Amino acid sequence: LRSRVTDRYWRVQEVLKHARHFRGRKNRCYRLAVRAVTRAFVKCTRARRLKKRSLRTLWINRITAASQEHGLKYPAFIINLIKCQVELNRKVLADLAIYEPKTFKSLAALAKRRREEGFAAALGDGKEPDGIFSRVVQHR
Amino acid sequence: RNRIPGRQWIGKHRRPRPVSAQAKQNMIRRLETEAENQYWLSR
Amino acid sequence: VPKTSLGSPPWPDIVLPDPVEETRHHAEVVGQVNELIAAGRYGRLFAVVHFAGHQWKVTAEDLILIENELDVACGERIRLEKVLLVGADNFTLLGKPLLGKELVRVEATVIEKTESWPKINMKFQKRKNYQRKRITVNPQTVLRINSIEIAPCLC
Amino acid sequence: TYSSLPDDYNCKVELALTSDGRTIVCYHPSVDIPYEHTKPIPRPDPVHNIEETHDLVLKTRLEEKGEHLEQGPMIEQLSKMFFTTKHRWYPRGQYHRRRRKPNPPKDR
Amino acid sequence: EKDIIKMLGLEKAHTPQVHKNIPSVNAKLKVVKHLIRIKPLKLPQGLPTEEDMANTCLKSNGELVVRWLLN
Amino acid sequence: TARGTASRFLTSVLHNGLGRYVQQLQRLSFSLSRDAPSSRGAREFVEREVTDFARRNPGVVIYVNPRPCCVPRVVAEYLNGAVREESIHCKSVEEIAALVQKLADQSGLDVIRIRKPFHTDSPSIQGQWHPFTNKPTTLGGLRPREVQ
Amino acid sequence: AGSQWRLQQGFAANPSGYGPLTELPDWSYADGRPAPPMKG
Amino acid sequence: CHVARNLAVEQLALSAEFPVPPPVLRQTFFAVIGALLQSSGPERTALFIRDFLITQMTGKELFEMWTITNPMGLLVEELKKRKISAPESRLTRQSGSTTALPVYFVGLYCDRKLIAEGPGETVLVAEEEAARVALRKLFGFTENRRPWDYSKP
Amino acid sequence: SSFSKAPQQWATFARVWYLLDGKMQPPGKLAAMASVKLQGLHKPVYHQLSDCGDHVVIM
Ligand SMILES: [Mg+2]
Ligand SMILES: [Mg+2]
Ligand SMILES: [Mg+2]
Ligand SMILES: [Mg+2]
Repeated sequence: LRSRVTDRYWRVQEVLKHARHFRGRKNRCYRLAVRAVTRAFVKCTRARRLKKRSLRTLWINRITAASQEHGLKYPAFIINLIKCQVELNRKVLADLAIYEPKTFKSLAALAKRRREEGFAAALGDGKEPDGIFSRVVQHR
Repeated sequence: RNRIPGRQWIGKHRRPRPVSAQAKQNMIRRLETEAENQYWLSR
Repeated sequence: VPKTSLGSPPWPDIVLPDPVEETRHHAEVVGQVNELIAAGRYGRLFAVVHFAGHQWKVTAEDLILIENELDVACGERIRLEKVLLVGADNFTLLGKPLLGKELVRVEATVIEKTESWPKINMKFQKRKNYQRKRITVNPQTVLRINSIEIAPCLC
Repeated sequence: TYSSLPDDYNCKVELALTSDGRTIVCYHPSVDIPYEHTKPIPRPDPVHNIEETHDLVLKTRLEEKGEHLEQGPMIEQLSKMFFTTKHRWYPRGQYHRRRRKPNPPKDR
Repeated sequence: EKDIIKMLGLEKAHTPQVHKNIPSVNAKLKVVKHLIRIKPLKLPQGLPTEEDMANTCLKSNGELVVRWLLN
Repeated sequence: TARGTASRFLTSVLHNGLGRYVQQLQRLSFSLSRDAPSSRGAREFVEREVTDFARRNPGVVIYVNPRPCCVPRVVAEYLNGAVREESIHCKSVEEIAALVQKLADQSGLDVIRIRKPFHTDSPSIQGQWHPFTNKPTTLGGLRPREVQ
Repeated sequence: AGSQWRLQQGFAANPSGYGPLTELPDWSYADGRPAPPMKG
Repeated sequence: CHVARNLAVEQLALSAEFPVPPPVLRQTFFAVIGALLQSSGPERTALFIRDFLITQMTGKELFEMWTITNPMGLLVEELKKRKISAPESRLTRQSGSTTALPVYFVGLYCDRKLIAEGPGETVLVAEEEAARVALRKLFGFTENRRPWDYSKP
Repeated sequence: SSFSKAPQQWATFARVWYLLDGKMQPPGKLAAMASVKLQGLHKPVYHQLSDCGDHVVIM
């Protein structure tokens, strides 16, 4: 019983269909395409992991730009927005920076007011004075 | 021009990399945590 | 009084208003925004809402794609409860950390309950004869945000 | 009157905290550019190719302007004009011209 | 140290575990005290009864609230 | 691979769900066999759950064709004109039901990489950022080193 | 970031810890009937 | 034709030359509309119209479908109607004037009060855009306007 | 806000010319802001693939 492979055409096409957009003999020759496609998939996974970091870095850079446009630094902006219990991630903050300049300016003003309140509190060292925006609201 | 003989962090002559204030602060924080741990493990 | 380079801090002195006057001004501003909301002088509203682990900035007649399946049928309406932020051309309400359900209401209809494109996940190790190829198909949902209403109940 | 940020650039922020304390409101009316902060529109209209003898030739004297340079000087002029480098204006080969998407997707 | 951390139920990181204050477990906690953070379990509202088991939570400061998110 | 395959943006057919929701599945054609062992699941589905599905979804025309075939198939035709052919070869009745429900919930668009998980028409409420939105105007509109 | 401030105030170091942003149901039907509970 | 081809009216329309040219498709769609009007009520037919034709205006602009030619003329006519004297064009902001790609902002002031502002590559284009923005603000067809009401009255 | 598509795009991606006095100023502290404005890291619409870059004139 001599058994030979008859679907080698499709076995080769299933790999060559992922290399048609390559350059050189990697898009034609099978021996060179199996290696180029495996590296393509490994890079696809590594970049699926790295895309989140790249987009977070882009959002952070855009937030730094939109904050320095208001004369405020990014760490101060972020920490003083957190201290007001405003839980908006960097993606939403960048969306606001791009498409909502008034909302972002109000957020930056709130952050600056909270920073000034914290500075005044740390300078006075008085427990009875409490800022208006420095009040902490518990869960209801 | 300034070569490091042999490997970078193996031989008798290594890279003179110094300790930074960040690492000092991290070690001090870990030490504080461990001191609180050994206090809570006392009684 | 001597004036040197380090005799004074290198930042402008900040003066915060009186707490009583600040509370009065806050009451005035809240009343003004409440009158605006009651009169309905806001044109279009956007809302940052928390849903399915993510935060979405959505407006009326919007489309969003959630990467997981929901326990609803197509064409059904849904009230999104976690609204973090509402905004218009003239005013803006921020939650601490969320808004009130009686204050804002965001509604969205489920359009399409489909599957994502095949995502390839390959692991490979040099000269260890280790390759592993998997294909992921993620179930996804499409939501059309229809309306974002706001009530003048704002103290 | 008090404000964290100056109200001169496009909006007047007024922050407030609700009496309940669980909500922050911010009224930001837009800011219009005052008339004293603008300048009139400059109008430049001059026809020096007009002749008192033949207006039909005067009209062509302003339309017969032509100039042709080589690839090198043309690319240098384009680079000086658009404040870029010379390498962008050089053509590309068939391999790159054939692999451009004919119908790219469009949003909005 | 690996075996002590495994028998202490601390395989997963950043997840709190409740243990006794007896010398038997204090010995192992002293052995691996450089890998763990130890706090006292505070009970501001008492021990959770059988009708409050499903409505409890452990706050970040180390207290175990008995009535968590009522209604 | 995103660079190897095509792509598209998150869109809806005819602004679906905006005014009213319209089921995009137009017709569903099952082609099966009456004696082939591979069409057993399709036969049991046609016996049991095809009438309940037809009653739950009255907007889709269901055709059933018993014919001498070796591979049972289901062809979904959508309102945009898209044709999706799936194979129900050697599948349980529950798998047939799940596949048909997925085909009914789907919108008929191409299953490719969606660029953005969102789609906003005119997201520039209250304005859009330009380099002049946060800069103060000077008295007379004068340049930095311009003398009037 | 800001985890130390949250720890001082009593909330979780991560906003995804037992806060109302994650404990409450994120959606419900338009008629008001409750939604099925979340697996998490 | 887009709405009909997506609602599968072309597949049900009985007509030769299967492409069903735009006139025949319009005839068939509006015949279906008339059949719905004769069967159900005018309120339900109006709801159908609002759900299948007004939705096609989503994301679209006013002038994209109006296609006027003299925005400044139309604006001064509307202002004469509203009892306003005339808008004055003032160059508000500009970045570059000798470069190849300048940008200008032109504002329209009625009684020294800004009513609208528009950007452009040239001063004339900026003035035309400012006129279009003022026209949109006067007519109420703005971007931040109230979205269409899709409900059941 | 209610601009047309092309003028809105132009206004968003327009180039800006900044001036910078360098008299009695450190070259590195000048170059920091110069490079920021050159790359376009001062725009919330910034992206590495976009051509967002402003002109800087240092005197
Ligand atoms: Mg992950
Ligand atoms: Mg060496
Ligand atoms: Mg060495
Ligand atoms: Mg999990």
